[PDB]
Amino acid sequence: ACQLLLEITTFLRETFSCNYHRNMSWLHVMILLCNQQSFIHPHCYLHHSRSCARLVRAIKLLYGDSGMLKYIRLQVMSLSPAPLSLLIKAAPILTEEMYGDIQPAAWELLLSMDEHMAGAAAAMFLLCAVKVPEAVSDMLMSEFHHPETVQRL
Repeated sequence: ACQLLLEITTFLRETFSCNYHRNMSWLHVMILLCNQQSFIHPHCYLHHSRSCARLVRAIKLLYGDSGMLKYIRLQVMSLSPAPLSLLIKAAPILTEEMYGDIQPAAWELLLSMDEHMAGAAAAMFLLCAVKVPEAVSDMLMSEFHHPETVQRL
């Protein structure tokens, strides 16, 4: 569903710029979906990514044609990074509050094994730093000077 929303948002922000394109209701939902995860389990981000990959493989097998296969091979690398990337597409519309709302999840998803999720989190965190440098600086200072070796590493 998040993927579908992503394409909707991309169409709307790539055609109305050539209001609907100034406010979007679902963004908040995306933010929650990104924060509604366990970064320490039954709902750990690793398990969610594995489930997404399994679903992708199953769907590929089902459509095992050129159209869907190519789309999944180019536009949907994995399902798990769908919400974050969505927020990337609608970055200009995001208010300064939702940047700080999404910052923790982007920070926590930076070490994901999946390359796509890592890249999406990196992009989101960089944009957050661009828009709200103070929060990013405070978080970085707290993290580097942390009393736990694991955290610093």
